[PDB]
Amino acid sequence: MYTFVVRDENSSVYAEVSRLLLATGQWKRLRKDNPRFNLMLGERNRLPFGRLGHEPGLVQLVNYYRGADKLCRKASLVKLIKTSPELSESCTWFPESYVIYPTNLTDEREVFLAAYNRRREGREGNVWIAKSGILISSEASELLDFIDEQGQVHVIQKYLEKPLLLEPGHRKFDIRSWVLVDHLYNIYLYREGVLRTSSEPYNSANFQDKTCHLTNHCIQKEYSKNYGRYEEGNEMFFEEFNQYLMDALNTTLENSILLQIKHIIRSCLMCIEPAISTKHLHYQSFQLFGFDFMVDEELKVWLIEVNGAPACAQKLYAELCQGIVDVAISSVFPLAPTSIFIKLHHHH
Amino acid sequence: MEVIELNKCTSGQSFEVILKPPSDPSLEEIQKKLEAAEERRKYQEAELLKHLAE
Amino acid sequence: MREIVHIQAGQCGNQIGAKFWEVISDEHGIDPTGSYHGDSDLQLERINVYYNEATGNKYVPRAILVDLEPGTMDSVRSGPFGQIFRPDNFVFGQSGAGNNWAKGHYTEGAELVDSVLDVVRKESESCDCLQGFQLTHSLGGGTGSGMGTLLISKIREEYPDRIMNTFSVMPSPKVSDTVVEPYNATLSVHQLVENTDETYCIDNEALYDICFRTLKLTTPTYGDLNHLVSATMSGVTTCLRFPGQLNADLRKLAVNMVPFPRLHFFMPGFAPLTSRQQYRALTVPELTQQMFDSKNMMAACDPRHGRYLTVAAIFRGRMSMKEVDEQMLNVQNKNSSYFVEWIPNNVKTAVCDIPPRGLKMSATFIGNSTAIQELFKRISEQFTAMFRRKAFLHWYTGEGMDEMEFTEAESNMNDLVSEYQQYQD
Amino acid sequence: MRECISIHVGQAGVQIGNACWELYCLEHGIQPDGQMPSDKTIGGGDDSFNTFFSETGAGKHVPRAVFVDLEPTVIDEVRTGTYRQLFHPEQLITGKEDAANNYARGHYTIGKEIIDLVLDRIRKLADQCTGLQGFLVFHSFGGGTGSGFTSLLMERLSVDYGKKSKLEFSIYPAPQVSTAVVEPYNSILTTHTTLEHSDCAFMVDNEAIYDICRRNLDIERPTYTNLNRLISQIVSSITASLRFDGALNVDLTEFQTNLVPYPRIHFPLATYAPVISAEKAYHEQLSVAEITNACFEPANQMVKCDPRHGKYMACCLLYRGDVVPKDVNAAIATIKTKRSIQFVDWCPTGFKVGINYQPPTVVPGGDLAKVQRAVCMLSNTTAIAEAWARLDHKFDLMYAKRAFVHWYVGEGMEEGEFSEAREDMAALEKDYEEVGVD
Ligand SMILES: Nc1nc2c(ncn2[C@@H]2O[C@H](COP(=O)(O)OP(=O)(O)OP(=O)(O)O)[C@@H](O)[C@H]2O)c(=O)[nH]1
Ligand SMILES: Nc1ncnc2c1ncn2[C@@H]1O[C@H](COP(=O)(O)OP(=O)(O)CP(=O)(O)O)[C@@H](O)[C@H]1O
Ligand SMILES: Nc1nc2c(ncn2[C@@H]2O[C@H](COP(=O)(O)OP(=O)(O)O)[C@@H](O)[C@H]2O)c(=O)[nH]1
Ligand SMILES: CCC(=O)Nc1ccc(S(N)(=O)=O)cc1
Ligand SMILES: [Ca+2]
Ligand SMILES: [Ca+2]
Ligand SMILES: [Ca+2]
Ligand SMILES: [Mg+2]
Ligand SMILES: [Mg+2]
Ligand SMILES: [Mg+2]
Repeated sequence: MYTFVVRDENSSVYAEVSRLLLATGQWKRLRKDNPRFNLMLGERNRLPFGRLGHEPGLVQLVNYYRGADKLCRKASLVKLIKTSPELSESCTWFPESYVIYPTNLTDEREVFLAAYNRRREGREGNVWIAKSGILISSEASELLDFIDEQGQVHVIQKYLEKPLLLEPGHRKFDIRSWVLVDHLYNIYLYREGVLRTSSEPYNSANFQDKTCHLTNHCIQKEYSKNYGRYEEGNEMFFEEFNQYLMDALNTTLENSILLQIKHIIRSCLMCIEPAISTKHLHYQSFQLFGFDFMVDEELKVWLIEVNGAPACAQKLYAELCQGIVDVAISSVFPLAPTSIFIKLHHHH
Repeated sequence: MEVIELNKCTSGQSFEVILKPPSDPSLEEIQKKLEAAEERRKYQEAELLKHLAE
Repeated sequence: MREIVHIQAGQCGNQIGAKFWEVISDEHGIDPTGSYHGDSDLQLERINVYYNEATGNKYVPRAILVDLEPGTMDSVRSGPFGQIFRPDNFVFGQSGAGNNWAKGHYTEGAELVDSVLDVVRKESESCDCLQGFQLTHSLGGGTGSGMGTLLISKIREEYPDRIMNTFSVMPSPKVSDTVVEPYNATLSVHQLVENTDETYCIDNEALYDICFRTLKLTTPTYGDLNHLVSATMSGVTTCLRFPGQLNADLRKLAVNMVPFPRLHFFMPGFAPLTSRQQYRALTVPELTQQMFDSKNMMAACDPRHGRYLTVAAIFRGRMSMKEVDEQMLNVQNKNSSYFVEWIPNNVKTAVCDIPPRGLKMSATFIGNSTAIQELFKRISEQFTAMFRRKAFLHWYTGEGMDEMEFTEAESNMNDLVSEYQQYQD
Repeated sequence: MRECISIHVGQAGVQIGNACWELYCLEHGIQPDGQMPSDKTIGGGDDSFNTFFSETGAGKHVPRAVFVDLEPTVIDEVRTGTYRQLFHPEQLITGKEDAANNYARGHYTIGKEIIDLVLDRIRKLADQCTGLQGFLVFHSFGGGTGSGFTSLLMERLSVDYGKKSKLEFSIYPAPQVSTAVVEPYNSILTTHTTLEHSDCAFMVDNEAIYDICRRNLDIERPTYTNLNRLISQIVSSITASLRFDGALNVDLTEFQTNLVPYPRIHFPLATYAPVISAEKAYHEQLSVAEITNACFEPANQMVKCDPRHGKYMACCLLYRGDVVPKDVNAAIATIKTKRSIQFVDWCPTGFKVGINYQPPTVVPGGDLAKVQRAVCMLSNTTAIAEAWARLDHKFDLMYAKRAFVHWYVGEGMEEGEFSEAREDMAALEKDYEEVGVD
């Protein structure tokens, strides 16, 4: 009988995993403070990694990689890409970004203005986005003044002015990919992704109204008036999106987009593997990641950010959560297909 | 990757490699503490004997 | 040279105490005449803990036999190992106690207690470094219960910084001699709450059920019950009698088992308990599964009704100490709901190479469980069923006691129950 | 030449001390009778090994050591053991009854009545020293003597020997071999009262030594002898610079200068490699890069923790055997480009290296195999704070219910000393966090 604890009551994902584990009859849940556990579904912030792997006779496993925050933080990701030789500052799939600390607190203010003044002089598109509460503007004076009014670290990156627009609608969108990394640092990509689309026509002459520019599921469902028009919940899945790329663009999701996404996932996770791997550690880690991508009208994929505690599309909870139990939990704690994941081989 | 202060002798050598530059209670006070705890022990045993005498 | 002084009082106390010395004398190679005839140095390594060494290389137990009538001790003196006890250590009267706690504690017992303390003082003055005392007695009678607790009160006065340990037989209506046993047990329990550091609770009902259901003894006798007590007393004292480091000391045992001064009442357990299929080899998994099963427990309390504050396990014989740790960690990791989570690593395991007589290996269980409150609840209910009608009190008021003293003992034991209840949640 | 006095307190200290002096003797060619054929100066001399051994007219080399235990059974082994002839009776002190795993019993009740005797015996050793450096104190955290009496002895040493350095070798408690539930109490009580009196302390977590013995030495159920033979190899590596000719860590002061820039953070992590099974058919001898790289593996750290998620304040590499500086620097470069090594911004990113050409001495019949080269890395990492967190957590669990507190109050200790000691640890954990995390 395997034992586990639940220290994150808000995780819609592992709420289902906990439900599945108990459904097997071979997993028993303990109070969240019982140290005699095999598996920890740990909290988001300040997870006590230092107390894992010190229970005699218990192989302990946790659903978070210590140190993965370097990849799942706005400012952290920028610093990681610019400083890691594996990614280099010339990384071709990450928008030009800069770490900007508010003036009330290193900082890349002047470095940003240099690149900014260069674009302004060259007649090129000079629209940037600030985030950490987001502001889109073409004037550097507005972006910097917006961060100084706050009190947390922000990042300014180039705004993709030529995004791929779905038709009909002439609308923006992003792509969410779920990636599961097991204790052996195998990189599995869920075969099912979701396009979080904007139900509003993309308007390039007005960044004030951010309803057609931000594809967040909560924004379209709160400030958009065409929510759920073209697809239920502004969530087009790969089957539909693939058939679209064929009818309209005469290509496939695999060739035009999926190769770039698989390449980006590998590069990011392989980069930090020496820093977060639990191969020789007294405990074991695995984690689910939510990668967010952008597609421009040239069918080039850009990485937007990485989420360390992602949610899942309602339709895909059952399949994905079961996959988490098969490859991540039962792989270390077996029980008495056609895999739903795509293994991204690499050199450890 | 500099090597400084290399010292060598018959039974070994030692050196320093720099990769990157940077960016009580008195004797009296102890006796009091010890004698204070001894007094609290004596007091507790006196209450235990007082309890047994009753 | 950490000596322990043994005291056995009353009928039950002297009959169980006799069997105890019979068992461990064999385990240490001491024959009925006190001569050593063992074949292992481990037998003598810690022999001086329970035995004095006399001339001619004779080992004399450090035991004092006390009773208010001669009968039982005449049997011991004529028993198997009767000749091994120091003749001067027989302290007895002629009146008897008539199963009366007041007679043993206030009247008949008071007349004899000083002479018993003269022998105790004599044994202690010859100890290089006295650890403490261990008393065997029942709580349902008069001498072991009433005079036993009187002896403990007066020993704690003369040796206030030594450890007081007792094996206490709790009465049960299923194995009862008189109807006043709950009176005597309730009066003693209060004394034990105050003046002992460790008490092994032995319920005659559990001993009976084990003899009847598990051992398949049709008509159990006191002798059958005392066989279980012997084996248990040998198991819980192994840490003290042989080389080791886990426990191996009355005070160190107390520090690891008693998180609160009044909650020092232990449930002992033993394995195996086989009915005569007695030659079969017993594996480590089997030893562990049985040692934790309630049917192997001698307090007659269901552990699943409470929680273990601390646990001490002792495995005897040549076995895989690696395989012992695994099974132990398996029991804790398979029933962690029955262990308090505010005492980390509260389950300690000890190994001993010398197994009991006639067994390849065995396991003894010592638990400080909050379920023990069921035992005090039964006693309290039986006490109140009679005390509410003042039934049978004239036996006690005739010895100078007042009803108020009964009310106080009643409340004191109900407080003890309430104390266990708060730590169970 | 300046002398060093070793003090062994409690069972863990004494038994570990027995294994070290056994090793010291084999290393310096000293026999059980104290004779040393290679010492051509009979009855005296100021060689490096004289910092740990004095000499008599008859030519006996006597350790500068004191063994203290409140119970006589452990120290009786030393009196009749193989090296019974090394020590004279003045060096071995034993009481009649121990501290029962009770800090307050060792520090107050029993400590008060024996402290003056121990100091007198240490004073005798000091009077043979012409330039005493300080003391090396071996003890456990979890025992009542190792914890309680040690902190009392450290307080008095700071009084009787003000300007003398004091280093610790402390045994961190591990349940797989622990025999007491209250060891978290004792560990935290003894760290609080010793923190201001210890200039540098090397913590060894029994859990780590246990797992190394099972993993590398293939010992299914390690014993204290197995554990102590391995611990004395690490200890020997740390004290070798004081006993042999050299220029690094030549005196106890240099230990603080090189490993402890901040006073309270004086607990360097020890890492040792390689540990090869003697029963092995025959192992392939590892290179300088391979053993150096092993210093950054959690598997051979004296305390299991993740240095990848801390910041270094200092780093010493202590090599023994066939090693040349050219190979050390080459391996270090290779490790920098592969490992996550972050130094605090107010400290240089460097490595002090010491090399002793004599390879590790293995005890005949021991468990360790002879190797041609070995290394012990001493690094002051914030990552070792994981150990304080673990321990402070278990403390919080029991103290929230006052479980077992009556045993300490019963020995004259005030309950308020629990919270006072715990608050000090909370400030210690905060110090690490302020130095390591951004
Ligand atoms: N590595 C190692 N640890 C030991 C040894 N002896 C005891 N320990 C550890 O020390 C802790 C217990 O403290 P001890 O040193 O035995 O107790 P003590 O200092 O003698 O104090 P008291 O016996 O209570 O008077 C436990 O965590 C043991 O695992 C040893 O020889 N080697
Ligand atoms: N450089 C850029 N160019 C174009 N659009 C961008 C962009 N950066 C962000 N966006 C827009 O913002 C949205 C993503 O915002 P972001 O992910 O930074 O906020 P967030 O992290 O709170 C949402 P989540 O974490 O749930 O994916 C996308 O829908 C995208 O359209
Ligand atoms: N287990 C066991 N219990 C006994 C024995 N003799 C008496 N008892 C129990 O002890 C109680 C009677 O006390 P007893 O020892 O006979 O009275 P005392 O001589 O005045 O101390 C009753 O509960 C009996 O069941 C015995 O040999 N073994
Ligand atoms: C507590 C029980 C008790 O004292 N019983 C007892 C005592 C004396 C006598 S008599 N009548 O004097 O022989 C009869 C019974
Ligand atoms: Ca009379
Ligand atoms: Ca000399
Ligand atoms: Ca000082
Ligand atoms: Mg986000
Ligand atoms: Mg009777
Ligand atoms: Mg000891």
